[PDB]
Amino acid sequence: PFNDRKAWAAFYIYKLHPLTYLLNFDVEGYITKAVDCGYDDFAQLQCS
Amino acid sequence: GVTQEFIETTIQKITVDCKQYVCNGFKKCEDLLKEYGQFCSKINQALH
Repeated sequence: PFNDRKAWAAFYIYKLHPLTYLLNFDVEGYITKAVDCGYDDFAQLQCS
Repeated sequence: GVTQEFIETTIQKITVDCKQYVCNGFKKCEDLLKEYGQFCSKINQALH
């Protein structure tokens, strides 16, 4: 109602592709950063 | 008298694309090769 009207957020949908990824695992076991191998030449250097 | 001596200073520097050399860009071969660890990265680092 107009008494307690609110503005809600928005969600984004990203398609999943079959890709090679270079995953970095934290000391706690969580992936803190990743590299999209085919995205960039520097990314290809990191993945190779 | 002239004594002739050859002292080599270089070898030909070769970098091998390990993934292409082993698997020729085949997805099944790459999946079967991933079971050997990080062999391609080790080869690349050693040659570099």
